[PDB]
Amino acid sequence: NPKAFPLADAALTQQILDVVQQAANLRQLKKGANEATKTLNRGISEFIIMAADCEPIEILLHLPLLCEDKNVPYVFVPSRVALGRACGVSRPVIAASITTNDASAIKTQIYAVKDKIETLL
Amino acid sequence: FEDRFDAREHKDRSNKSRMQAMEEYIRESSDQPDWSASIGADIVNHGRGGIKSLRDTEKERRVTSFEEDNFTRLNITNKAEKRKQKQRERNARMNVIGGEDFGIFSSKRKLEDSTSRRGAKKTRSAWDRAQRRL
Amino acid sequence: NPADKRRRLAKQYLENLKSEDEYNNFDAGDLDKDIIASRLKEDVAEQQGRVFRYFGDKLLISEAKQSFTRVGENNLTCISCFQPVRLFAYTVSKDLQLTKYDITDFSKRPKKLKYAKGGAKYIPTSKHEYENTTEGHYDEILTVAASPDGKYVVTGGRDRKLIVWSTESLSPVKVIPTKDRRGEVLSLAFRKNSDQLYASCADFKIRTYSINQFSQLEILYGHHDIVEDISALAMERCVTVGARDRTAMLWKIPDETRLTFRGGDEPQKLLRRWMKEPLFFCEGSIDVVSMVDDFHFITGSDNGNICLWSLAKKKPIFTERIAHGILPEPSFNDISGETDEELRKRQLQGKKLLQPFWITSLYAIPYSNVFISGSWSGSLKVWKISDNLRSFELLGELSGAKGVVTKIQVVESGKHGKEKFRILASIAKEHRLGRWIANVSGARNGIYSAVIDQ
Amino acid sequence: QVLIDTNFINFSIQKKVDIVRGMMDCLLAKCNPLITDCVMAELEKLGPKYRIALKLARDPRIKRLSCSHKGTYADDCLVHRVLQHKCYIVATNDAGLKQRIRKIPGIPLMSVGGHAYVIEKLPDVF
Amino acid sequence: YSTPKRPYESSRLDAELKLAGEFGLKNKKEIYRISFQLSKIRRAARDLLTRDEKDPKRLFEGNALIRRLVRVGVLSEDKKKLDYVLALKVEDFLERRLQTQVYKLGLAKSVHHARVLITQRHIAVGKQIVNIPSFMVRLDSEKHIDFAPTSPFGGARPGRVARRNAARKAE
Amino acid sequence: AVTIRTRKVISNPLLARKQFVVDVLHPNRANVSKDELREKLAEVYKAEKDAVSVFGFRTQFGGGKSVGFGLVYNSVAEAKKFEPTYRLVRYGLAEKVEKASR
Amino acid sequence: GKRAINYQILKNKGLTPKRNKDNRNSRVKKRKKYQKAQKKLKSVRAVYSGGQSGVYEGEKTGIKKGLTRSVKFK
RNA sequence: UUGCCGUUGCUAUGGC
Ligand SMILES: [Zn+2]
Repeated sequence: NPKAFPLADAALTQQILDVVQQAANLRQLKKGANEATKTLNRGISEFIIMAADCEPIEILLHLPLLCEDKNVPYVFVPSRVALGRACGVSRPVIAASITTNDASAIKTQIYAVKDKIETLL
Repeated sequence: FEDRFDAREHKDRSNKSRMQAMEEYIRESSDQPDWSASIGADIVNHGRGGIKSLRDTEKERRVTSFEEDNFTRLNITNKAEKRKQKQRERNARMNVIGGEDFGIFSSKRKLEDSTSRRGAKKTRSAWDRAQRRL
Repeated sequence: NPADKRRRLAKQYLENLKSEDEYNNFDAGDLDKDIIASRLKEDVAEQQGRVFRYFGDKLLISEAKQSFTRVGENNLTCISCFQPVRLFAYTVSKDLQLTKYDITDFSKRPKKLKYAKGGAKYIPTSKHEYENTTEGHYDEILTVAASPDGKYVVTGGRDRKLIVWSTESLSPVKVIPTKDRRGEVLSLAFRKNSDQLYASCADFKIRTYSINQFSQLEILYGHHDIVEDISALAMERCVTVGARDRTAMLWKIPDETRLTFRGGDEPQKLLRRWMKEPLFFCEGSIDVVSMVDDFHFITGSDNGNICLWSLAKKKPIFTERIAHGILPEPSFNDISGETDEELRKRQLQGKKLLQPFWITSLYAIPYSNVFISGSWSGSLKVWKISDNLRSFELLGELSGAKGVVTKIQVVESGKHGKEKFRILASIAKEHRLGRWIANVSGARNGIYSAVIDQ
Repeated sequence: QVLIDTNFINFSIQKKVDIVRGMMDCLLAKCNPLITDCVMAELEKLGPKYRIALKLARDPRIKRLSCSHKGTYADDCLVHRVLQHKCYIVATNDAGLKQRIRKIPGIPLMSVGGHAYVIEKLPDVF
Repeated sequence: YSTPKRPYESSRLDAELKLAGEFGLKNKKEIYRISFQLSKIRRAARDLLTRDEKDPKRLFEGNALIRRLVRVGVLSEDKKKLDYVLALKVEDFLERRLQTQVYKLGLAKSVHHARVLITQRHIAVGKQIVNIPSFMVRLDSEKHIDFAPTSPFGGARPGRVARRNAARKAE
Repeated sequence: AVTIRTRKVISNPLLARKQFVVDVLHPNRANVSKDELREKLAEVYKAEKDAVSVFGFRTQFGGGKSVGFGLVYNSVAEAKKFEPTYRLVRYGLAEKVEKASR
Repeated sequence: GKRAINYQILKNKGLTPKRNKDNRNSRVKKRKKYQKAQKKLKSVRAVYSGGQSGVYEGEKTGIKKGLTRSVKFK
């Protein structure tokens, strides 16, 4: 067991990154570590994606404890660069969060990814 | 007795057996692409009609090919249009949901009777089926 | 066996549809249409041109004259060139400057001629999407394209404009906005020997223009992510690739129809294929194209794939999995923050977070036997496609280009059996769309020219 | 998921309707039929005249619940476990049980009528 | 379309109340039309289940039905089984119409703002301006629903109210 | 600014003619503007403006494109010979009215 | 000199009751009887409104220590 | 050979 433990393999990683890109287009993604912990303590979050290769790792390992407290799925993508590119911004991000919405046109996709990463976790 | 020239037996029919489930499976397992339109270009009356079905866009492509090929507009011929356009658009808004026709699932027509279960290669001998395999 | 029964019943079905080689084999409608074919005109643009320049193994590779002319522009982004039937080149940067070069002095480095630098002065005084008719670029010029006849260069970027500049003076003759808020252009390609431009805009849109008439022909829709690259030849076909939908489409632009080609490599079946006796996996995002001829093209992916596709097969014909290597893993003094090397090594998880270089530039020489791939591995790769057109293979490398390769294209010289080319490649230290790129390992913002011979 | 009782089974066999296939072409959905232990106790107590009904209720396609109470009053058990949870269709032909079930709200009621099953308080049947 | 069996029971009235209010429908005929053709769809899929495995009808019409249901978009890509066609229902069908989709994509503030945008022609999927609200967008036309370029909520010239107010304030 | 595209250009020596299909492109314009289209056609081809002609115009839904049928002649006299009289009334010079009785 | 007809002879809506502006549109009526219905639903059930908005202020309406609104079994 | 700056060559490199 490493610190960044529940890492996803390549198929789950690309499923995660595709729904991250679609939520970023639909304004349902809060990107960055402290925005992610803000939306996590506010409770509007469906799952959090941490990238398992940033330059420290505890910098985002603070978030699994918060997700565990509030029972939110969390998953580790192995590329901060690809995560930022999926988020649609011109920088690497290390953590992102899918906020809850019921007037959301990708709710089935988000729920399927939640089920996959929760059976992983 | 004697022969008699039969265009109904050397005419290309190919439509008694053209079933949409078999054709859809062939389009799935075709391994060559399918010439689909740029996505807005195939809806018809700002959405007052359907999208258009695959048979309707095939027929439209045939009509525009014949159109450009011999320089003639087709017409508003009354008997054929009062049959075909009105009956076609009413069964289109009946059975075509979102560019896909679901009319076939509501229709009794046996697949394997006409379109499968070969009649010429019926292999009514043990030896003929043995040679057809090997 | 249900799929066996499906294949069997489909075979019987096709046999029955045939039911409903002799000495005489002539068909009346086919020969009548062939009489009309003998009657018609314009066997010029619509050549279904196959690969007629078979010269991959012929020319030299290993001793190219490689000059990396460094320029003082932050993050060069595109390269456009020109040959008539003196040669000029064009570069453009993230510093909002277009720069004209002369390149025809073949044995030496290119020569700067003229700047054209937009800036904050060109921000429109409206913030209104159809009075975007200013005369310069105020944000992030992403692509240039020279005319095949050479009257104009046409460029555009994230300011959702197409500015067409004259060649002889680098002056903006005409401005055409893309009339909506997300309408950033990402790739431009003229169809060859023409005046028709194909721009690929991030609205999932492809705009087409006639430049010498200052008119837009046709807008054509249908990708699912941003159309990251475009490619065209002398035919009125076009080939675009959207980024994350992992499909490449090719467009009959007069018919406004397309052929889609999805990817579809899975590490489950691929690791089973290796398990019959290994760090290779699925696909991120198809990124770059170049139409090699009018029946084949090649795609550069996000997991370092280079794939070769035909016009008659949905799934790709040939793959090449790792094309520029896998990236150097982040150091133990920059992963963890513990004290001991054992825990800082445990924070690498072995091989699980090694990511491959992604091919960010691909150029097929038109109708030829050889294409060039580039990323930030430092070394361009040159590949030739086999003469049966079902595979390609690495010839050699061009290792004098430190940085990301934001653009590759070649410039021809020499006659039908003796040839020499200069491969231009725009080199930056940052990807041409966003930043995202750490470990800038000795990169410089320059133009890597190579002179290859024979 | 549909809770069966004894007169629904008797009327099914008297009208020659299969249980799971009658349920499927009534609702046009996939059904899970449930025999509570009190309905099974009632069918067993019906005697050796109803052997056909008992060994058609003994069917692996018909799943079965485990009621935890004294006595075998299936109407009380069905009413209690349906007004507790509201995730059940009640298939019945008793007039009294039909009136109880259609007086408690949100509970669809299925019944043998004619030569196939009918459903009433389920508002999405077509 | 066709009317239901018992059209006036209170569960059906509260059902239609929730459906018309949650999807901005004008009357009962929207629900009844889309439910009539859904009834045909899953009445067919019931017969495709009542025949057996390796039946030609079941194999070919089953994968045909689930593939064109996936391409309409009411069925996701991974559930390629034929019992999910039975689990399908009416709001899975009228979440696919253009009014619902315009509101979910966020070009409008409610389903009623979406209905008036569609009927005032500010919405175009792909190339063509769609102008009826019950359109049943597909899984490929899901991402090209945007504002029409002929409309002031796109980038076009502003309408008559805005330009008349600008002219009168210029006077 | 209108835009012009010729396709499938064949030659008819029996009718001394060159014929083709005409994709006419008018983004944010109404329609083909047929006399201006004959001008644009007569200048993209050679001069013969009273020998170029178009007849079959169909605009697709939402505007922009329209497909017409273009036929261009050499020799305006033989164009007057070969074209029909109603199209000559529409475009060129001929005008003979029918006798209105019964 | 043209004695034009007027609206009550033209449209002939003889002696109607006062009717509703919300009844003049079939869509707005169901918009406003669904808003009424989902305001009545807050009375019968307790509706999940979306969780804790800001700081937890308190119950804002009272706490009953005698009432138990839970479904007992059998 | 450039935005600066260093080695420079009497041309190539490397730090922002
Ligand atoms: Zn019981």
